[PDB]
Amino acid sequence: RCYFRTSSKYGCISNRNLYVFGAVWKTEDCYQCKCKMNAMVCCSLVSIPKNYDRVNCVGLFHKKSCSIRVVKKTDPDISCKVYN
Repeated sequence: RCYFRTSSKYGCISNRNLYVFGAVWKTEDCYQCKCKMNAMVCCSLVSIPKNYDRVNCVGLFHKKSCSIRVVKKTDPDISCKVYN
């Protein structure tokens, strides 16, 4: 999901920081933001796995990839089938 905040004349001001128009960056909470002429747009990078066997599988969150990988509880090296 995405969030918006109107941009300034010189760029996107986000808490004491100024981002130039065209800047793209990832936040500490796994959002990707872009400073556009109209506003700053930040969208969540973490997709929530929708349909899987939550009895024998568990989602593993990886901070660097901003992802949830569904793996077997008995063997986290084996990924589980996830339906869209």
